[PDB]
Amino acid sequence: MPKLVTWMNNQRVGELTKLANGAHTFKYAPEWLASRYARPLSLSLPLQRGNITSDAVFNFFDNLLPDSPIVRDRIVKRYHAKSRQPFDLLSEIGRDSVGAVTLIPPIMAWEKLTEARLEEVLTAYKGMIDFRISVAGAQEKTALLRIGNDWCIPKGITPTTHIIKLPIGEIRQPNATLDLSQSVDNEYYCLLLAKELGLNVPDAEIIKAGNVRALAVERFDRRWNARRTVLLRLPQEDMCQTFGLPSSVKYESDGGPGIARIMAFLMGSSEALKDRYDFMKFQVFQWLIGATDGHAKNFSVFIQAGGSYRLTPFYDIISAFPVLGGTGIHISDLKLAMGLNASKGKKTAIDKIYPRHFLATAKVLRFPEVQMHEILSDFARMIPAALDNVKTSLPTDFPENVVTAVESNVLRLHGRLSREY
Ligand SMILES: Nc1ncnc2[nH]cnc12
Repeated sequence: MPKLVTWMNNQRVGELTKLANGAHTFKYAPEWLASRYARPLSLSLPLQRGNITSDAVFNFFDNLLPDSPIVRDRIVKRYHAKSRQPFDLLSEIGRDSVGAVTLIPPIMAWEKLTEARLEEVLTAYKGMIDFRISVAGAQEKTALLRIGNDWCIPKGITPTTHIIKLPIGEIRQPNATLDLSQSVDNEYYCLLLAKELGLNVPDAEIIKAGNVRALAVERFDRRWNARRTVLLRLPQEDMCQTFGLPSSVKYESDGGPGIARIMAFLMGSSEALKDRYDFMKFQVFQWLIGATDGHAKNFSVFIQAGGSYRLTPFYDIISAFPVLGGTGIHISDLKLAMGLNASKGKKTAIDKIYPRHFLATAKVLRFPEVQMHEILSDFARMIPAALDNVKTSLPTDFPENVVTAVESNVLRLHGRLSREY
């Protein structure tokens, strides 16, 4: 299989190919391995000489594309590719993927979009199909460059600064109707509550183009230089990749990594203490806001010079509370993607989970009890105000049902905190 030079911003990293036998390989650029400021494209693909044939090569690149066959078919369609295989895919849109793995078979420009043209691109992304927000597996992610107060499409190899998500819509199941038509407002809101609570998350703005409302989340794998002259891409990978696992096992119930393996893995981070504290805090947070899709691919690390790594901010944060009620799901069905320790097993029922459960997990993970307590205690006295602040800071066209669905359910859980801290 032909080549596609792998680039990290403006540096040649290596080359990728494939074989007709069904195998895949990658090779590092000798001058890359010779630089003192070199670093592996993936922790699962250690810096080395000679092509790499391990499955980690395919998995890494295969984790760069949506794990949904439905979604891939669309891409393979509007782009015409041999098949759904990574290469054919990345050989078309690998110019602005996740991280800094720019692929290509002289720039610094873009193209502003009219409000009419903006609504044109967004609409380009959008029957009858263990609850998970991404069950429809029919949500195509896109990106756009934001210059000032305008939305533009990067021109050339120019990077994007925002990840764009359109409404998931209502999912029709045989015995249930999942109302995720307000997933944009959901995440927007959830990202504000997370920030207000001191969590490391990106900022997000709701795009208004025509009658379609979308979510624009700043990419933390990008960064403007001091003179706003160049927009740099930053190396990054998710837990599946770093562990050399396929996206098919991102969930723990499917054999994927849980809280234990990641916490242990973070002990080798350049910010071990901080990263373990933050990760653990996000678990309590997910529980509080009813975030059920905290799978392995929902956590990533920044690859730094020398092969050192550290936790990246948290992302794709969506509450399941808004989907509660009527013909939808019920609290009793809300389960964390990564279970906690139980008296004689695991706890995943957000409804049957209390402070004691998090404290029990910390102890076994060797996470300072005094820290777990501080996390529980900190939410106990900040949640009440946090909610109101977020609210009194929301637009006027923001749906009450969403805030009510989240706030109430949040205060309902937060009660178990105050009555202990
Ligand atoms: N905001 C973000 N920044 C970088 N990578 C992302 N992946 C998903 N959301 C992201």
